[PDB]
Amino acid sequence: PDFMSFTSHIDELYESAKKQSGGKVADYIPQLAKFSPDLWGVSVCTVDGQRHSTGDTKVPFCLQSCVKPLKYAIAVNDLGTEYVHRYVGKEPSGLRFNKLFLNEDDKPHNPMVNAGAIVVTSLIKQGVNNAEKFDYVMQFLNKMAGNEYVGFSNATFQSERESGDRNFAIGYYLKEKKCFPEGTDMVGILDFYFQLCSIEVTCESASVMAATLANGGFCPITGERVLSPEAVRNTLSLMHSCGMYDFSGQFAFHVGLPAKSGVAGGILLVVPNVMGMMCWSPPLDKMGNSVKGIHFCHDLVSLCNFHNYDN
Amino acid sequence: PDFMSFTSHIDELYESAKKQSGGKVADYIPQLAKFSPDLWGVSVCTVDGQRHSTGDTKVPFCLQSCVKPLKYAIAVNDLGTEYVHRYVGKEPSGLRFNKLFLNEDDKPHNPMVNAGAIVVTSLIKQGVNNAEKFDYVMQFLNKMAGNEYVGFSNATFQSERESGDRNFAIGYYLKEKKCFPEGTDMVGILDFYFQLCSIEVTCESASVMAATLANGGFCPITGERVLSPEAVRNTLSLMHSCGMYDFSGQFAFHVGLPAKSGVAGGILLVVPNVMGMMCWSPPLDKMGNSVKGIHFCHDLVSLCNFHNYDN
Amino acid sequence: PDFMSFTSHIDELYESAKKQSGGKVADYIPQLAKFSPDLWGVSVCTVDGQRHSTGDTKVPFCLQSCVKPLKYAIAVNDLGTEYVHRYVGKEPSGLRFNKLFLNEDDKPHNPMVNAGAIVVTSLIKQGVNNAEKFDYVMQFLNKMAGNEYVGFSNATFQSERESGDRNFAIGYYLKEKKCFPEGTDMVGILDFYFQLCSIEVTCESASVMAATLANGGFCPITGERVLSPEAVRNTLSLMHSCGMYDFSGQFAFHVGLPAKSGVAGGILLVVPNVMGMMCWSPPLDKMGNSVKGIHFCHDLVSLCNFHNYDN
Amino acid sequence: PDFMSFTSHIDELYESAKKQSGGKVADYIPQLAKFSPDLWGVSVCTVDGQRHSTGDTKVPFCLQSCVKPLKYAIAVNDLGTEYVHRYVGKEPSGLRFNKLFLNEDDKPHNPMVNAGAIVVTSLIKQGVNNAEKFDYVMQFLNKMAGNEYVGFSNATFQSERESGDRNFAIGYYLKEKKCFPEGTDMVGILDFYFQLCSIEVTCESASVMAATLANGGFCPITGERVLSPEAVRNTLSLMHSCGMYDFSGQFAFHVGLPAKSGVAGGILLVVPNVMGMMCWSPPLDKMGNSVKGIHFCHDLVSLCNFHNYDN
Ligand SMILES: CO[C@H](C(=O)Nc1nnc(N[C@@H]2CCN(c3cccnn3)C2)s1)c1ccccc1
Ligand SMILES: CO[C@H](C(=O)Nc1nnc(N[C@@H]2CCN(c3cccnn3)C2)s1)c1ccccc1
Repeated sequence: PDFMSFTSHIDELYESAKKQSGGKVADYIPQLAKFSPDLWGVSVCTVDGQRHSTGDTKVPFCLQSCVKPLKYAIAVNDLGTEYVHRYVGKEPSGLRFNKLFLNEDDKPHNPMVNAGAIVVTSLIKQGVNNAEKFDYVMQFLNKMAGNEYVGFSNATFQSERESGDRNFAIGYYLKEKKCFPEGTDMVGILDFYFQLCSIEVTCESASVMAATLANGGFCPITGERVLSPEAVRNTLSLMHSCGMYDFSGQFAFHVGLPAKSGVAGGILLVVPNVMGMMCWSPPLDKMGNSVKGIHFCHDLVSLCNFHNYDN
Repeated sequence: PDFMSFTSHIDELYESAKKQSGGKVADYIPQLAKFSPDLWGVSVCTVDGQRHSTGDTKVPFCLQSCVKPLKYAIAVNDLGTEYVHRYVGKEPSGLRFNKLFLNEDDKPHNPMVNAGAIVVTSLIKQGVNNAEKFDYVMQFLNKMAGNEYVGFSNATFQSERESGDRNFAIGYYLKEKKCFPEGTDMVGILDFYFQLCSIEVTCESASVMAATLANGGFCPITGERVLSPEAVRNTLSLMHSCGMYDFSGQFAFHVGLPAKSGVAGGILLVVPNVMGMMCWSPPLDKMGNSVKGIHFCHDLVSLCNFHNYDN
Repeated sequence: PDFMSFTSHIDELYESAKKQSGGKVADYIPQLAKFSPDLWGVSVCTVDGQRHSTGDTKVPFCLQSCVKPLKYAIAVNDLGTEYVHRYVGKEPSGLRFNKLFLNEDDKPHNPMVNAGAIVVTSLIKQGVNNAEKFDYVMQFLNKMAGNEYVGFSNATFQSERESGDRNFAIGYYLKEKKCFPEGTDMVGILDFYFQLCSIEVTCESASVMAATLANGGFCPITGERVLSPEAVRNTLSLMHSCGMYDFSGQFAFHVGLPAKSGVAGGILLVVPNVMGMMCWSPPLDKMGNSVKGIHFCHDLVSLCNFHNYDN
Repeated sequence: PDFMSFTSHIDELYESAKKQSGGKVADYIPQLAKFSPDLWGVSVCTVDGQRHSTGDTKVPFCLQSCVKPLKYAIAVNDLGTEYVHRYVGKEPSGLRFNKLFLNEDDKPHNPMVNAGAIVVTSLIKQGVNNAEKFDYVMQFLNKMAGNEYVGFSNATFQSERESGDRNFAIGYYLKEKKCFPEGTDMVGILDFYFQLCSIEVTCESASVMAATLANGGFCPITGERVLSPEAVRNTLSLMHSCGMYDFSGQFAFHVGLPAKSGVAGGILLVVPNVMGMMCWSPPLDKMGNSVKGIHFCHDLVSLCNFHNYDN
């Protein structure tokens, strides 16, 4: 409504979350361990195109799991809900089944878990080599960001692949259970998966991608239709219930917004018909979510009444 | 917007769902088995007070599990979110842990499962006898329905109590795990629980209760504040993710509205800032939800674009 | 072989286990908490009738779970293997399913877990009242002990019943799943169960009961046939794999003898065609087994080569 | 005792089991599918060296899972109980955890499951290449069989490796959880594993290997010490509780002998201080055990009273 006054509250919330110094920076690969715990950035892009940034918003970092809802949207956009959900489920697994790769029907629980993102990766642009598949997804992310920063980290790619024994275990398990479409080169799909995890954004460019999802699939800084209404609706439902790892249920109850976190410390946040946001702070909590970002999200809903069922 | 034209679409959807004759009427007690499979009613109450009914909308039936979100709302209204959630969790259990009474922290998964509703019943109006507790809840349901039909089935009460061995197993298990507030007479709480399950409504009176939840806790036919905004928001989040038994996840994805089903064939449905509805048809599917009601809900969201993340 | 020299090794092992002061005396009821941690007794009865005792062997204590294999033997003796195993399974549950009352077929895992012992109690001497059922089992235990000390603790009975909420949860759960024979008064079976748990023995009398199982069902101090060969064989197989709570698998691997522990600190031990033993020391470890008794059993197999697969 | 008369009962039991035509020959690789359902052989080797064969006892088939207890014995023989069980557990998993690769302590449940056999394979003769490791195990199996038929199927090896996606998923999962000794080439260990599964025996040569285990680790046809008493005792305990897949618990209760089945239809059976046996019939039941072999084992214990706890 009054954008100038709203940005002052964003700056206040940014400053309050800055004092929250807890957490541990992810250190399983040296490309994540490198990062300073003090980096903290918040970028907002409204559905009308209004922008606002505070902090470290032009420093590139990997999307990691923040790419999961984006490639799911691309798959539904090109293939439809029915085809995509023959290979992947549509609900959270719960704390009891959080270590199992598949559900009762031999399908990955949802697109937001590793097994589900690996199957979704196998459905995109079938029939062409990995170079063409990667270019096709980059072309799509550039439209979602309004041609803003979309890069690639080769160091992260080489490190994820050399140390991803758990993902290779998922790959061979999905192959044994017939989870992939026929004629899938599983090892090549894992390569394409590690490449998508290694795509780099800034808070500024990623907030535009979140504002595309908040604006019914239309990029707000170009006015271009990028995703179908069906792809956007399905991505937002699954971000609301499955996007914050084992904290998804607490986040749906207290925050009630579609969001997705990554191991780099990013939280892609969507406020439907209002704005898109990207919070980034490398230190993660026990659940794997950014400590500063989680604090910021709780304060944002309390102050601005953005929760789905807020009156 | 144009109420007259909207009711014609409700009548069309009612007629389309009427042809769906599948399902089985619940028969574990004779009071549920009695019911005709052909009974089918739909009542709408908007947040402005506009009413519309089609079918068997003045035939009383028991709320059964449809009372779970209502007593949860009363508990949060009187005690607050923090106190209530020391005893009960706030998320779905999943298909893996659908037979366990408690979660990792020795708490019932959420207020929408039997163990959770039993603990919530133990928190309401503590310190008084069951007659006063029952009157207090009836007084609250009468305000939610705008003084419309709220009755009681003694036959259902006596039958639920004489055959509820599973609920008695939950009661003793919660007592062993220290799930109740100190000085709780567990057997007396089970009695109060069977009584609340036996409360009778019509489609007409129950649609007013659903419209109270759709209107920020204000009854639309009286203008009286019945529930606090905090109680309404929490009830709607848990109805969205836990309200349709093992179908909750499919319903959140395809329908995306807060709803709650019961073994009598009722589906209490909320469309925030628009209306409240009660669908009722005794035959249930394998998941325990009304066959006609589930069909009606899917058609309603497709036609009127009421899904949470619909643009 | 040379009994005099063998008793000197028993006295040495007794003295070595005496130095092992770890553990905690069970304190859930005051009748168990009363007990001194320093009480330690070992009694041996060979299949030929040779006796030897060291320590506190004439102090009465409750059998508790040590009665589970004894009532199972009585059930198989009177009804046969086929009838008994229509109601109860015949294998360990494992660490994953150690909190579930039933297995995949809606049956208790084995007679050595609480749910299984409750179902076995429901099969003994059906058609008569609890006073006659109790007398019938006492008559049987007196034959197993060669008319040596078999008493009853009323204080333990009243305390087990007043605080056994977990057993009442099992009782109502088994009733819901149709686990009992038709026309079973479940509450009366729980009463009979608490009574059997409260039967008192000494190390001396209990070693005779273990020597009856070691001697093919013939009491070694009377020569009387008490149990059928089929009842003895089935009891010994289930004591070998299910008798030491969550330590059953480690005990089968390192000790390899049929044994059964109880919360009073007793370990009923059988060495087939050699002898029966009862070790008793109130302090229990994290698994619920007597610390001194477990130490003694490990030393006994190492020294005398009694393990099933020892050459 | 009277060998001539005993062989007549073996011939009678062979003839009775021959009429049991149920089951399905394993068909996941063409090398198993090839096999006739009518092949049925029984070979006996006593601890004194007495031999007897009936049926198809000189037709070679792969050991498959029948090699699991043999390589476990070799590992304990060379490294001891303590070192081996730092990497692998010592008990059955149960029906609830029959699809999980690891137990509560991030270790494979026991050496008789695929994950456990893969870890055991990683412990044998470390520091040398796969050709030397394979020769070392062949040298050991030749001593166990008294220099009787021990071959190799290259076709089975190439087929197991090309289609073993589940074993590759186990391999990468064990690598992620740090289950192998440091500096393990996991892919090379999987190769060595597929090679050991492809070793070929006849009923005659395999009954000598089972008689080595029945004779305290001394080969009965040569008198040579092959395995240590500790290796034999540990192998027999784990064959008794974990050797017949999901039927292990029913087999321990009804048969009570150490045994191990394989997908080729073989059942390696040990009667301690009496004899070793190998039953072979390609058609398997739902549990994966040979239909004729299971029938034969039940008849053998009933007739000759060989059950561990038989008087
Ligand atoms: C399907 O048949 C059984 C099955 O469901 N048996 C059950 N036995 N007891 C049950 N419920 C208890 C009541 C309280 N329960 C807990 C425990 C811990 C925490 N909260 N609650 C346990 S369910 C099964 C399926 C699959 C795998 C193994 C077993
Ligand atoms: C906590 O330590 C273990 C534990 O988690 N062990 C695991 N072993 N293997 C695992 N993952 C496999 C990969 C594919 N898996 C399936 C199976 C079936 C369906 N989908 N996926 C199985 S997890 C444990 C905890 C609690 C109780 C028992 C065991």
